[PDB]
Amino acid sequence: YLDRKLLTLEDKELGSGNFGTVKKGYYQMKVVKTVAVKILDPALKDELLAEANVMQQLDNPYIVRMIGICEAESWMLVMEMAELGPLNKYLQQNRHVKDKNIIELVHQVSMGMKYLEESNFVHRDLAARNVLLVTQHYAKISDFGLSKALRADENYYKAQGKWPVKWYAPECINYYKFSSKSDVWSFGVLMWEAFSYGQKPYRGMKGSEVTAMLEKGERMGCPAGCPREMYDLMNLCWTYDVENRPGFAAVELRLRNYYYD
Ligand SMILES: Cc1ccc(-c2ncccc2OCc2ccccn2)cc1
Repeated sequence: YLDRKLLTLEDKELGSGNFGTVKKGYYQMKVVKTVAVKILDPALKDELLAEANVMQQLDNPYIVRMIGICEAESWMLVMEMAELGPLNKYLQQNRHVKDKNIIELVHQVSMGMKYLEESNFVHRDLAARNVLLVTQHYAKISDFGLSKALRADENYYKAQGKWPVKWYAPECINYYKFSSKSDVWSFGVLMWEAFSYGQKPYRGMKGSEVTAMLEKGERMGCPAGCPREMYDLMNLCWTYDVENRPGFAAVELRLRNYYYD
């Protein structure tokens, strides 16, 4: 547990939500570290605790690191600061970013997901809004509130909450089954979002209308300026049958090779 005397919080919020607010802060460790703090009904407790318990077990450069928990006037989840914030919003305001720079960022997301897959964790909310930027050339995965550590004997989680259908693979909607392969579908949508400079996927459509579109074999089109090799990867991520769909090892490899070629 973190010491409240060591934590200094800035006045205004970086953002907010149902849970509460996200404030900037500084945690004294001789070297003072800049931090992001999630500040908050036992439902919110269990969700912040479960997110904390997932982040504790993770150690990778492309996944936001947890510093610790601080009980004070409220419950606080103190993390590394991704100063530039949500990838979608960043791109919504910076169209100068080249396609080579976007490939670097999505590849970095695929490396973080390669590690999550090997660690047998499922994210279940992979979207451009949850990829936070440290610098313009350094992204990290965030928001582990819906994430699940898979049991040693199974390859998926069977869900019984939040329901972002537009990032969800068919097996999730039909059978409520979430695996690393489901995250790969979400990653595909995430790439589309990145190459469309933060625009929303399937705009104007209801969840049921997205499901019908996909069940007809229809997919989203190629965003303006998006390379062909990257668009062919999106479609590979959106393989309907979970068996034929690639894992993050094959997805990460595909992004690595094209980036350096
Ligand atoms: C829900 C939410 C997420 C991110 C922000 C945010 N916005 C603008 C600049 C920075 C931001 O947050 C950086 C951050 C947060 C959590 C862990 C690491 N880094 C605000 C609200």
